[PDB]
Amino acid sequence: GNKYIQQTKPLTLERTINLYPLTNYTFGTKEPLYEKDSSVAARFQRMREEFDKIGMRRTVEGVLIVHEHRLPHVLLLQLGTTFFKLPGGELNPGEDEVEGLKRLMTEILGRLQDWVIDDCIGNWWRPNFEPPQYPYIPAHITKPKEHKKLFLVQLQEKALFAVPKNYKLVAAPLFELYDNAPGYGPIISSLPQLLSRFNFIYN
Amino acid sequence: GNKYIQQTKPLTLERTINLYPLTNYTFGTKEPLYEKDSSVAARFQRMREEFDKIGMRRTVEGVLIVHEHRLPHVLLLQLGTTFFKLPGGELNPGEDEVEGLKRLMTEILGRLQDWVIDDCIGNWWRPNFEPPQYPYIPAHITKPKEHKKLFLVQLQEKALFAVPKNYKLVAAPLFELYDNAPGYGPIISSLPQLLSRFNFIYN
Repeated sequence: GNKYIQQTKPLTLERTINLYPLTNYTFGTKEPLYEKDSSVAARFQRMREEFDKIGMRRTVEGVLIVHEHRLPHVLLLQLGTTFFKLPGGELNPGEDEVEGLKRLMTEILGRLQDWVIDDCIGNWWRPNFEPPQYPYIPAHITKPKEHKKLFLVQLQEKALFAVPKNYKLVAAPLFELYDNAPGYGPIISSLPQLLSRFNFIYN
Repeated sequence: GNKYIQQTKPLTLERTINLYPLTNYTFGTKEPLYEKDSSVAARFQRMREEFDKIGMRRTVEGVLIVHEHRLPHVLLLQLGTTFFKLPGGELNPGEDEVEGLKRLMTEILGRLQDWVIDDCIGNWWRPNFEPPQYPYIPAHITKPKEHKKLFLVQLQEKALFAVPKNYKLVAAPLFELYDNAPGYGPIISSLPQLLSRFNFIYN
């Protein structure tokens, strides 16, 4: 006649994430961090070169979320009038995805901080040495040139970031990103969709 | 000196889903299932009426995935030249989300079948009694008129569906849906993005 107390619903079905006020975070400056490639031409030339040497490029990026007045905002790094990027970068050959993201996160925003990364939110592939990227591997494409993996990085209640001088740390509300590929690209603009399944607790 | 065998990585970090060939599925016909609303006007009129009586409309939809030549395809129901929908519908007041989806799935595609639903893939809200929907609750909107929740429904190796005569069961490849809101709407067209985090095993 005994009955078992039910277990918390699977995290795959209901995933709760705690968000904190924008005012809980601050930043201090650090020396500028220049882009590895000076132009679009140099960018794809380096991609072609490395592809022959080490294979497909493996990129990882973190999505840090905060809120203001119960509205989720994604932290972005502004490098130009219309150039925004997520914190992250290229993994080294054989390097573990999550450990690599933690290394890259510390390099870009690190003050000792221990990043919490327990959720994969998406994947994007670049089939050719061209700008187009897709959220799936195109048919008949057995050698994508780049694979980008996005992770949700949970922030602590309060945090201090160290931002390179040439970057501006901004908090972008979802309504600013949604259907705004012209302003943020295909990856950042679809973050609202990718974050919709999360049950955010607005602290 | 003992060492603990490591546990399988969290399902939040790496979620594996088994897919099966398109040829593993078949369908048989059943009596036609007419739409509850005959026009756009009647649709929003009914939404307004029910909103005053029972509150926000709660819709649930299932995303069934199969594959052909290692390419994910989403099952859709075609009702018109350019009208496609996901299987699902409106939940009854107080009804549990997953149990409701299972009921709706059986009503629309049911042959005894036991649907496996362990993953939420997204949420969409309709702020007003108008067509626009968003993957987040707009700022200053405390009473959305409709809340649509999408779930990933895992199929068995083989299955037989019973499809209403006025519907055509189709398998849409991701490349057909991606960035094709004109052809499928904002929800179905962003399924490629929403499914990118899954590690599909192509059986």
